[PDB]
Amino acid sequence: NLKYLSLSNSFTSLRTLTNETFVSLAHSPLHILNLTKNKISKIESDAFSWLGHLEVLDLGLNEIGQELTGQEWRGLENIFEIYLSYNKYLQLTRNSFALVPSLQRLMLRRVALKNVDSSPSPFQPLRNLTILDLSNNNIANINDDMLEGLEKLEILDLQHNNLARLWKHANPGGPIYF
RNA sequence: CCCCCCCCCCCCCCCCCCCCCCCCCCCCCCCCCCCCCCCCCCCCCCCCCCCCCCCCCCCCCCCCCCCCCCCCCCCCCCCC
Ligand SMILES: *[C@@H]1O[C@H](CO)[C@@H](O[C@@H]2O[C@H](CO)[C@@H](O)[C@H](O)[C@H]2NC(C)=O)[C@H](O)[C@H]1NC(C)=O
Ligand SMILES: *[C@@H]1O[C@H](CO)[C@@H](O)[C@H](O)[C@H]1NC(C)=O
Ligand SMILES: *[C@@H]1O[C@H](CO)[C@@H](O)[C@H](O)[C@H]1NC(C)=O
Repeated sequence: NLKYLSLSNSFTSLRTLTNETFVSLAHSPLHILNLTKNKISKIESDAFSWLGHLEVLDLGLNEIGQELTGQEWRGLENIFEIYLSYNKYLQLTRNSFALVPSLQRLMLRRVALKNVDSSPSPFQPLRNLTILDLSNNNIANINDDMLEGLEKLEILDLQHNNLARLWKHANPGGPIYF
């Protein structure tokens, strides 16, 4: 009957989240999982495949430095919020969030975001996305179709980045209308 | 039919340097909040001790009065 589980700063050595870490939570109807401040460094594929009813996943304030292949979110069929702010570095790809179309909140502040300007936008499948946070990442380049199709977006945080060149009339190809 | 040598222009890539722009970290100063300790001022409280004042109680002392008992002395009258 477990619906809420907080594991914030509960461990000394939890560096890698393999596909066997949460197998003991398979039969729990877990909705909220908090994993902040655990010095987590790597998330493997199918790490959260055992949490099918999960709605909130908080992974901020860790040392996660990797490239999000998108397989880390397999099995998250009811997820609504993913918190990833204040990690080492996150590199996005075409299918980083292709397995979680039900996502509504995505926080990516202070993660030193890389490759957010992919030709197919990493945020394209997120049709229900409402809140997106990309602040304090020193992002310099954004394509005009980064947020295409996100008709439900309501909050967009882009402060403390470097987007000045994109809005200059002398920028090659003209200003970026994102 | 075939090589080599010059000229301009257009490039590509790797380094160096200089620019704005931004991020992170740190330093200096200031401000705010919280915590701890300490000082100063004023109004008080309780307890103890000392002193003073009022009132009261008990005991005692001094003086006086009353009653009882005891003793001495004065008048007067009878009995044998
Ligand atoms: C996960 O747990 C952490 C730590 O308990 C929560 O972080 C706190 O969040 C509140 C509200 O945002 C802040 O006021 C506190 O300062 C935070 N504490 C720390 C140490 O950062 C976090 O909110 C939890 N996440 C979820 C989704 O519940
Ligand atoms: C976890 O991944 C390993 C490596 O791919 C695999 O051998 C193993 O069967 C997986 N565990 C489960 C429970 O699927
Ligand atoms: C997005 O939200 C709408 C409205 O609640 C819903 O119909 C749709 O199923 C959602 N999409 C996903 C993938 O959950």
